[PDB]
Amino acid sequence: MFENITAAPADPILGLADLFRADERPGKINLGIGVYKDETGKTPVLTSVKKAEQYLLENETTKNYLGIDGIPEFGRCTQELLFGKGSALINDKRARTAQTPGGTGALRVAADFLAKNTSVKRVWVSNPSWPNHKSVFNSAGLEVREYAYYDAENHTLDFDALINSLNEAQAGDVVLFHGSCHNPTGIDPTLEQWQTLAQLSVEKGWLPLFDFAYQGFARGLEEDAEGLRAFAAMHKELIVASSYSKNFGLYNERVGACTLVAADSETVDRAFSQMKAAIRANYSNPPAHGASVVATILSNDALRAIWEQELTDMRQRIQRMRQLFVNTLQEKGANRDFSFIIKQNGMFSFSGLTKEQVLRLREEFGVYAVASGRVNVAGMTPDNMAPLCEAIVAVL
Amino acid sequence: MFENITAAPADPILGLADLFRADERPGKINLGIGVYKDETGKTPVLTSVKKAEQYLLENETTKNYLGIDGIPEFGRCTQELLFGKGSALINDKRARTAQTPGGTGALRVAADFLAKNTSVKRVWVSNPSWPNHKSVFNSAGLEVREYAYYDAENHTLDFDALINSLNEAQAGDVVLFHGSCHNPTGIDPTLEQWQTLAQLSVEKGWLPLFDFAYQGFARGLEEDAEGLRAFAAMHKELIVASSYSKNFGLYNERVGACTLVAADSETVDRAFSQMKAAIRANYSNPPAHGASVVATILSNDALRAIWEQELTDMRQRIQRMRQLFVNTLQEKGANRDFSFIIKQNGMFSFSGLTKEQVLRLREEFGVYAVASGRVNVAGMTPDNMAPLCEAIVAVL
Ligand SMILES: *Cc1c(COP(=O)(O)O)cnc(C)c1O
Ligand SMILES: *Cc1c(COP(=O)(O)O)cnc(C)c1O
Repeated sequence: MFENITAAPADPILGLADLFRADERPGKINLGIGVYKDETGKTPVLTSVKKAEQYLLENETTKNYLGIDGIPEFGRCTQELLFGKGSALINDKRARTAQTPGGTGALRVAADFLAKNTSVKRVWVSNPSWPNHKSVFNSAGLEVREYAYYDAENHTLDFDALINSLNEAQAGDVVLFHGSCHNPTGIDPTLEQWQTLAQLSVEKGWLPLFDFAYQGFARGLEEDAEGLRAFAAMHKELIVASSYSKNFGLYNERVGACTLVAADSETVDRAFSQMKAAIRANYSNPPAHGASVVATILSNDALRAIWEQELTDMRQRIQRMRQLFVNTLQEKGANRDFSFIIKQNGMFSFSGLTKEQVLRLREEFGVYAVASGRVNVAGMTPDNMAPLCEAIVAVL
Repeated sequence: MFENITAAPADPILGLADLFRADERPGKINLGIGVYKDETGKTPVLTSVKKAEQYLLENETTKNYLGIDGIPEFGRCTQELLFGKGSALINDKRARTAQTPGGTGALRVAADFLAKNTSVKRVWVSNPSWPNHKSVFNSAGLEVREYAYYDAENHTLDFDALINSLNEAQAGDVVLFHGSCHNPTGIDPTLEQWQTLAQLSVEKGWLPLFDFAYQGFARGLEEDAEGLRAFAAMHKELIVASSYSKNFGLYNERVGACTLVAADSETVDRAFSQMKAAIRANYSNPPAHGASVVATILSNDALRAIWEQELTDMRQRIQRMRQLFVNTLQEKGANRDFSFIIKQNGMFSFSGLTKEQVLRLREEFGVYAVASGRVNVAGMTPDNMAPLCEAIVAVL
């Protein structure tokens, strides 16, 4: 059977690694993958997680199976973090959440539930968007249509074109929104812009699917949730897939959740059982470690306070590197205004680079950026900040 | 969209929990789920894993993403544990393995790879078999046909009927074999019987898919692998899905692997990339914790020695409870020969009970067994062994 088999192509992001990693070149700079990197260029494990991990080590008595939906406590916390502390969705029992292996596994679990218990056959994903999106949905048999998003000339959210590609989306179709820190543009809708998409969506009969993979990285944990919350106030049904990989630095432990809100308790209970049936057929129940770490930190007021401070530092370091980037460029010799990257948020930014400029840095200079022209700012330090803006003014 | 939605039915195994758990009855006995239980009725975390876990805690420097296939070291070990220390499949580079979220996730990853890169459309699964099998494969779009297996009268492997249901399986179809400790019968083929299925399968053009979820629980770690190894000696292509949940007591951490052997290096490399593409579309990369625990124990000669001793004790306790069961029954008052359960292996056994006897114990007696008449012997202690055989001679 395997004699026919065609080789799979490169993952748009993860293929660059084996080129930096395997580049035997000395003075490199990575700037590719969306994994945070501190002042020293290390991706350390948070202090609050080290503390929750010795705690688990002292207290775990069994490795016995978690429920299909996982740790109850982890469920509750994800809900409060998302909908708010006194949220009516929580009070009316309209939300149900399942712990999943990553934000990607919550996306896929949403995919398989929709693709077999529902009308939907089409998912609208922005242009551009996180590459693996299309691939997850298509794997469920659904098809990916892409509304417009970004003004390649003004480096902003082309709102009009956004609305003007969305009306082609008919009712009972799913529209996918990045909750905060849009991957890869970093451009996010204003609150007014969300209050608008909220009504166009209620009026047009859409099913919103929020991808929350960076809560806390744009402005705050509550601020970054205002859009989802604006949509959750007027829709009776919506789903949200979230990830704790980047905001807790728990990347390789695979922790995320897929919450489903329905019109009421009876419906979300009944719809959740099918979501559960979907999980039981994929991976049987979720991995305990990274989830219990998150449940412990969030449940304990001493540990949680350290966690938010750590998140606040990661956020404040990226916010500082962005400014270091636009200034060093302005000093190294640039005939181009990169001030827009200062207005963008999260770990990523779309430089104004062509696929041939990206290739010119990577070859003649060893600096690595996805062909997309996307550079991870949380991978710039004050130390590498100089050979970086030198390479960029050379290629400009 | 969710107003239509039909409630999902009960999982054949996991629905009984909420009935024992939620049974407010006092003198209970569970006997349902396939999770080991020691002399005290506790599912403790192994000593060798507690030791590997403090080790990870002292040494982990980052929670950064694992490769799509996971921990290399974990890959190598799974191969040697399966194929053997000086195995030619390993030496010729014909094997490739991906770490997955459980044995169930290795089954599913096999499913999705086959269902989209291959000819196969049918999977042969024994009668009976682990319930979730059918459900995983059907989820991939494939269909489940079931060959015969068990002689409900002689409590053995009906070999002839086995062969006589298998010829209907045409070439390019997948036949699924339990490597050791057949769930739920506990009846396993002899080595001669495997050397026979090995040639019928090479002669008929089948694709073997081994489900290894209990290596070490029948006779040993190497002994329990003789069948797979007999098949791997004469087939050029085969896949095997294994789980470390029960044999390392790592249930809720989701650790298993999906190995793929092809005719040669070039083919397995090329076929593996597609397997990888399948993973990247499900859950992005695997969970690190439970896998690194397994890699550490197996890599270290001091830790490994404790691990095998622990496995040896679990194995020897079940082997003793089986004998306690046939003897206590023979003394409590039984007009039936249960000696067959002494000849069966692993955690499970098919009592000779009717769905109405199972229901009679569970109601009038609080003893819980799946309607299947399957009782987990690794859930019997010398303490509960008496009200157990009393209930069974009452219902007989
Ligand atoms: C990182 C990311 C995710 C999910 O990542 P997981 O590692 O699988 O949690 C989802 N969406 C976007 C835009 C992301 O950047
Ligand atoms: C337990 C089991 C598996 C896999 O279980 P995971 O918890 O997902 O590893 C596979 N096959 C059988 C027969 C089993 O009993």
